[PDB]
Amino acid sequence: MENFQKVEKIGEGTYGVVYKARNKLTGEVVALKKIPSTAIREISLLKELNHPNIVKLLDVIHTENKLYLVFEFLHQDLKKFMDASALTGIPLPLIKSYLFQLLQGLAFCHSHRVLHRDLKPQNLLINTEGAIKLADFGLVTLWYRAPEILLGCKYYSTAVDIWSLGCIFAEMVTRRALFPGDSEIDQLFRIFRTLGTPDEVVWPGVTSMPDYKPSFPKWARQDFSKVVPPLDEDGRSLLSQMLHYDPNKRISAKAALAHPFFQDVTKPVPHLRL
Ligand SMILES: C[C@@]1(O)/C(=C2/C(=O)Nc3ccc(S(=O)(=O)N4CCC(O)CC4)cc32)Nc2ccccc21
Repeated sequence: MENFQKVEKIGEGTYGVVYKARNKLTGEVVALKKIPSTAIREISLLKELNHPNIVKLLDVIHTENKLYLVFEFLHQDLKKFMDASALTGIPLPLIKSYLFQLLQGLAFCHSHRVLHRDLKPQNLLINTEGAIKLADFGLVTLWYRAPEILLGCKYYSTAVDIWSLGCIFAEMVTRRALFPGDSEIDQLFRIFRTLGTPDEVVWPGVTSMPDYKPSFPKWARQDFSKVVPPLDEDGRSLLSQMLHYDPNKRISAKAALAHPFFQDVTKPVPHLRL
């Protein structure tokens, strides 16, 4: 801990306040987060989960009951990037690239049976080189929460990350959150008002979901042409497949990387204001 020099607070977090700090020894600029034997074993495992599209968990410093997560440092997050683009919007090639990289990150994690669980634009860090990385692998915002989690499912799968990335994908195209709920029922209902109240037809087993209510209003689905305009048919197809109620039928990241949409994928660089 005495190996670091906090240069300034750069954000916070459901766990802790993240600082920017240079390694007094190596000069290495990092993102210093200041946050249970299992909550140490688990977080140290991630240390071995290295992929280009996953922010690097350089180290973990549990000192004097104070936990510190020394992370690699990226200058900007997606939320502030999307904010800095609300007027023009992020170009489609950058949107495509990003989705593609995150999906490669997710594919890597998912292959290792590790889920993020809390995918948000603020956990997606970008750099001037054009990459995007999955920060803070999730150990107060429901906008991007998959419906199985809202319906009380306790053993939700990797498919939840996909739904979030779907919602995030939509938000980058639309410059507006897809399902901004202020409560869990409002979150669920907004999803309902768009994708149609789920039922045994489109989602076998939904009716047995812990928090499922036979009394849920019955909203009819709406076309994605109205959901994510002006996203082309390729993207809307991928989105709908990422936003499928039935988790089992929800497309995987691995499969998503092979969607015709990613045919013309490139690696454009953003124009960061640092
Ligand atoms: C997200 C971050 O705080 C940040 C971090 C970084 O470079 N590596 C990190 C690794 C993890 C997290 S976090 O996803 O654990 N976290 C804290 C910030 C919050 O808004 C979301 C959750 C923050 C950062 N750099 C910058 C720079 C400008 C905006 C936000 C940030």
